[PDB]
Amino acid sequence: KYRFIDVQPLTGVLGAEITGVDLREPLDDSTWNEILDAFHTYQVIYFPGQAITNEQHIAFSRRFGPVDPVPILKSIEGYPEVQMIRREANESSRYIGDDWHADSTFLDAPPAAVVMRAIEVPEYGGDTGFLSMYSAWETLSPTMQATIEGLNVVHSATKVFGSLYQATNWRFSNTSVKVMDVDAGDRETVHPLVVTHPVTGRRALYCNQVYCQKIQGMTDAESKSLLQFLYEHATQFDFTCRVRWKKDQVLVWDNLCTMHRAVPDYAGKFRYLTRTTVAGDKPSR
Amino acid sequence: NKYRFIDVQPLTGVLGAEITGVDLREPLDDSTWNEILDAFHTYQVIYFPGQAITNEQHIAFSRRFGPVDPVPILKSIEGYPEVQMIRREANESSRYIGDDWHADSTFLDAPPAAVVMRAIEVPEYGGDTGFLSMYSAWETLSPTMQATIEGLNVVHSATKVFGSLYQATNWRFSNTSVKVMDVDAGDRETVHPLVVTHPVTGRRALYCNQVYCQKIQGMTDAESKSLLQFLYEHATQFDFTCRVRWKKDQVLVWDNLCTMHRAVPDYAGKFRYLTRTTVAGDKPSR
Amino acid sequence: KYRFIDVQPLTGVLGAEITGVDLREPLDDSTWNEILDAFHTYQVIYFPGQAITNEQHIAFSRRFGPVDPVPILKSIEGYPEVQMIRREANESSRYIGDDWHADSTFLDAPPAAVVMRAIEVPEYGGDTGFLSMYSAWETLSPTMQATIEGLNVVHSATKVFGSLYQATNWRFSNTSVKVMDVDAGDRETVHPLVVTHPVTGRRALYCNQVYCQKIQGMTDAESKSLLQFLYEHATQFDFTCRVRWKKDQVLVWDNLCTMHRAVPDYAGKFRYLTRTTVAGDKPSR
Amino acid sequence: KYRFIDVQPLTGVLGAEITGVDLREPLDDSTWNEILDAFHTYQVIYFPGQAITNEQHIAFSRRFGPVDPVPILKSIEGYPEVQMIRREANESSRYIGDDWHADSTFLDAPPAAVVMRAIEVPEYGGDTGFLSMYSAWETLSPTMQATIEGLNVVHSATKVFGSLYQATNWRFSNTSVKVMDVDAGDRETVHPLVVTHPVTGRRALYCNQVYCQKIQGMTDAESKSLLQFLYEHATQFDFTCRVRWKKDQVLVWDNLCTMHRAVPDYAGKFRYLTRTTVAGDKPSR
Ligand SMILES: O=C(O)COc1ccc(Cl)cc1Cl
Ligand SMILES: O=C(O)COc1ccc(Cl)cc1Cl
Ligand SMILES: O=C(O)CCC(=O)C(=O)O
Ligand SMILES: O=C(O)CCC(=O)C(=O)O
Ligand SMILES: O=C(O)CCC(=O)C(=O)O
Ligand SMILES: O=C(O)CCC(=O)C(=O)O
Ligand SMILES: [Co+2]
Ligand SMILES: [Co+2]
Repeated sequence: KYRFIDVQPLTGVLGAEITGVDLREPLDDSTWNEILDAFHTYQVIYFPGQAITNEQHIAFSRRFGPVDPVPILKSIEGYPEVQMIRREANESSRYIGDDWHADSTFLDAPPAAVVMRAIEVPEYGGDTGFLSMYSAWETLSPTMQATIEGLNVVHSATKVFGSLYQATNWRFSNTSVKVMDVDAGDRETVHPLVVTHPVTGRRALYCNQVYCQKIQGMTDAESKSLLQFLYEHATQFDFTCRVRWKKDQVLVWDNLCTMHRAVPDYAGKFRYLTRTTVAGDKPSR
Repeated sequence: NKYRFIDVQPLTGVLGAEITGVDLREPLDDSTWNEILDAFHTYQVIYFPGQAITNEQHIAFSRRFGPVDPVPILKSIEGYPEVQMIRREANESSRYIGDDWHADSTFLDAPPAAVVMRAIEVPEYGGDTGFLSMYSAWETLSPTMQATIEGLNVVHSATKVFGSLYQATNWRFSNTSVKVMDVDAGDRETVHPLVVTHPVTGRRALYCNQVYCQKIQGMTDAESKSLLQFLYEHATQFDFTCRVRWKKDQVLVWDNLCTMHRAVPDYAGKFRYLTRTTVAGDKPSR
Repeated sequence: KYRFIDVQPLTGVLGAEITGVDLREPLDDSTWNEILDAFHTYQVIYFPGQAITNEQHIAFSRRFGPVDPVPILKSIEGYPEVQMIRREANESSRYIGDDWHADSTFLDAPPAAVVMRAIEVPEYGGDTGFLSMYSAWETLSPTMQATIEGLNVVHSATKVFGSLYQATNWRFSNTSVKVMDVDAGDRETVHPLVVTHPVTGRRALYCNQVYCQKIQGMTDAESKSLLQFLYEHATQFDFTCRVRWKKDQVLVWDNLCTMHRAVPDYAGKFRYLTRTTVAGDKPSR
Repeated sequence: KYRFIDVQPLTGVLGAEITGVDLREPLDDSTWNEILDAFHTYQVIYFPGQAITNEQHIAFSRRFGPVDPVPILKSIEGYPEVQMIRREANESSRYIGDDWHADSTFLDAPPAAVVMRAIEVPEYGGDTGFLSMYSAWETLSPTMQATIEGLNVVHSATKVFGSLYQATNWRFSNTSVKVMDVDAGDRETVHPLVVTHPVTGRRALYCNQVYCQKIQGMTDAESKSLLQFLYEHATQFDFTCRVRWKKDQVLVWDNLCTMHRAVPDYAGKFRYLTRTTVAGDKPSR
């Protein structure tokens, strides 16, 4: 099918390695257009073997949308737009992204994508998981969809940098996390439980254990029952895929219909990636 | 309280009331029966102590709310097919009858609207019967949640009392009050809403039970399980319940649409005997 | 059976009415031995129609053990040993005894029994619930018992007057609750999961949602799964009974093997009972 | 580390690719000692690019142990020791291995390993999951371990070809499933919950929702809760890995310390593998 790029899917649910196009070089319109169609079709896409410069890097995210850095992550020197996912060899500190989630939904308008580029990865370990919230919502019964179709959910960063994160035990290392503000993190914002992708118009579920605190207008007692069920349902194995990282590998994931998570199976070893973050609109029903 | 011909004393702040000042051997005058009924629709369960009536007065009294309609699995006595047993020998390992919360025979397409029981031989202490109001079950939910589930229907079926899941269990029921009901009558499915309105009251309730409710219509076994388990957790709080204590010839009527009930099994070794008719009801609607 | 007192049990599981004894005038010893003997068999005991004085009251509790008032609750004018469980006819704030519990299990040595006296109670409503943790534990499979037999549980008063309590909604209105110390509130203390009664030597389960924070030495995830089960199992309806309050009814419950809770089925009304507390030694397996 | 074989691990938890040895030609002892030693460290091992015969296949497993075909699976013409994993492109009815499990544990001694060969697999789709029940066990608290250490569990083929399968909603397809004996299926068996692997002497948790009915000695309520916790815990994402199948790739997995499952994302596509099953001893604590 695809003509200007060679597209090799990873599973029957999400993901594809794309090859036969050099991201060091400016992309013509028919090449990049297919790149987009894949991303909107395969949700995560990665390009192995791309020795790009941080400038070519920022340039590529710019095609999807404006660079909108995430609050939390420290920038690389010189490029405020380029942020680290760096973890030193001396470990024992919370891993970033230890659980399934989408990135920073506590914003009123959270990112639409983010592109990661592997600098130094360990020979084995420190994979990254990805799962499809198209598949999450689509495997529900209509009766269930029609029941939960209308509900909205209250997100908040209190857990990752708010009140509850201040009254707990350990922290993140300061190698990729900025000192945050206790109240700006603890800030609420409301998103639907079921979002419509702006481009695909296909419907996905929208919730995660990192930021979703409760359903708007529900007693905690219900909200927990119901969100605990979705987390159970949406994080089945049959929905995921698993990216393995090799130097100069570059990846783009859709931050609205895919959740991701980092696997902490590399203690003792060094692991460094970089990532720009592309902006999005208020998530819409 | 505000009552003419009857002395009516509640049991809790939620449901239940004692009725006194009337002989149920004595066909009630009309000014009396109207005041009795107003309670039975506000206190949901009501009981009369001591009334040493008969199976001819007994059947007469159920007949006033509605027709005598025996329930399938139970047995009626020598001479009276209309009066059905709640009998347990002082030695029965056999399963207890009604030992989880339920409304009676909701797998019927139009399940009963009330039922009247009479203490024949009850122990002094032991064998109480519990009740909770599913109005208050539903009322204590957030509007948002009511808003979410008001439209769902639930598929009831007796496949647990006399269908496949009961035909392949362990201990069976006590064959004292259980008749040979069969496999196909049990496994038979039937659908009533999740949320019901009382015909007489215009109040909204809730309608589900761990004995007969199988799944939410149109939901995956895994969805239906989470949501129904949540609702039971919630409708069987202690705050919604009350507990009746039985003294021989205590005669009692419960509403089998806005209340659940269950038989507390604290008496094995004892003999415990009640009789019960079963006034018939309508199909229950949203 | 009982010769000096009239004993009419309430259920087959636990609970009993005692009659045929005048609690205003000192009890002869054979009468008090049968009183206690019932208290130890039936766990909860009530004496209806006992028009007693605050002095006969304290003297009656001192036959169970030295009177040590509980923190939190207010003492009556003139008697420090008598405590209020008073509620005005304005139902602004949260109820006392709202969920199943035993009294102050966060103490290192919590109360052994406590005696309540109905001052003025509503016509219908304002019940108190009771359940037997002998019955909880004896209904576990022998196999199950040996699994948990050895476990310990970390109790704490936070949620009632610690850091987690001063954080969320309502307070208790101070018509019977005193201002507490958060450092004693967050204070932790460790008891068995299965306690052997001092006097009867029968074993009871020992855990409650008000005070139990976690199983000693378990992961938050493990401990949560496990306490959830026991609370589900131990608060079945079949194990409970329901005492209905009438003026001058005097009640004694074993605060070691019975859990209790108070019903808010009396909103709008006025309900006032008073209560002394008999002390016990640290619970032992 | 490794000298006669090239061992490239797959995650930091379990899994390894083996290269630098031709499995068509007999193993010398120095080479085989390393192969086995790899199998025992990494639990799942696979070799890419091995165009072997049903005979070299069978020859290779006997090096692990005697081959005793698994009940259920249809064998290929000419080699009853070789069993099919075939699914035609006309595929709806239940997939084989749809959930996490160890293979046929209702036996009194379930296989210790099994070796699989990709005959013709789809370009993408139908990957196979693997998770380490060492890690299941290893991540429990010491306290928790001592609690569940002692228990035994009743496994049964009721669910796959026993009593309840003969009266459910849907069925299997006979391209690789045989007509099974109904009571032979309903036949029970008891294994420890925590097994000590013969060779490695490491301990693993041993339970799976496909075959485990209940814990010996517990009430349906107890047994139901406890395994639901253990299934939740042992099937975290962080414990798994994912093998992607490519033609003539040969895989060996340890059937006592790993569970596996088949991913049903190849609908419409054609997938065929072959597998011998190596025998084991009664599983021991
Ligand atoms: O950077 C982001 O958008 C948020 O990432 C996270 C997700 C889960 C957890 Cl537990 C912690 C972190 Cl920092
Ligand atoms: O005596 C104690 O410290 C324990 O008493 C209580 C426990 C729980 C609640 Cl909700 C209210 C009260 Cl008074
Ligand atoms: O370390 C990784 O795999 C990515 C960290 C992550 O998930 C994130 O960027 O939010
Ligand atoms: O209380 C009882 O024992 C009987 C109640 C019951 O289960 C029924 O009549 O169906
Ligand atoms: O208010 C009641 O009836 C009892 C409440 C309670 O649990 C207590 O005072 O310890
Ligand atoms: O196709 C697969 O992944 C294997 C099927 C399976 O589960 C088994 O071998 O038992
Ligand atoms: Co009933
Ligand atoms: Co298998």
